[PDB]
Amino acid sequence: ATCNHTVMALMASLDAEKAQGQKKVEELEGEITTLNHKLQDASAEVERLRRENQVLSVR
Amino acid sequence: ATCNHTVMALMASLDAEKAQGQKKVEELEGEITTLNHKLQDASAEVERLRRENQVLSVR
Ligand SMILES: [Cl-]
Ligand code: NA
Repeated sequence: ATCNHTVMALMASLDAEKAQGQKKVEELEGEITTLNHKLQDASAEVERLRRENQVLSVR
Repeated sequence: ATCNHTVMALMASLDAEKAQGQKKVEELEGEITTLNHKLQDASAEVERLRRENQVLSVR
């Protein structure tokens, strides 16, 4: 009986541990996706600001 | 005996998950911390290009 009970609880533990983990991984990928967009925007604003700095140096 | 076999497997499993889990979060936290210094810098390259622009605008 003690063994049976322990199997039950571990199985529930392993599920819970997987759920909790996949939840956090996703939300970290979230952050990562968002940062990727932001880096992408500020890299174009640099590309732009830069290009127009050049047309500016011309006249 | 089957139950013992199974409890061992489950206990070793639970440990593996937590470990794989800890490891994937670390790697993600490292990509984040990385993508915050890429954004940190591009986001300054702008505010100087923004200044260089302004002195250049009034010739
Ligand atoms: Cl398993
Ligand atoms: Na499983």
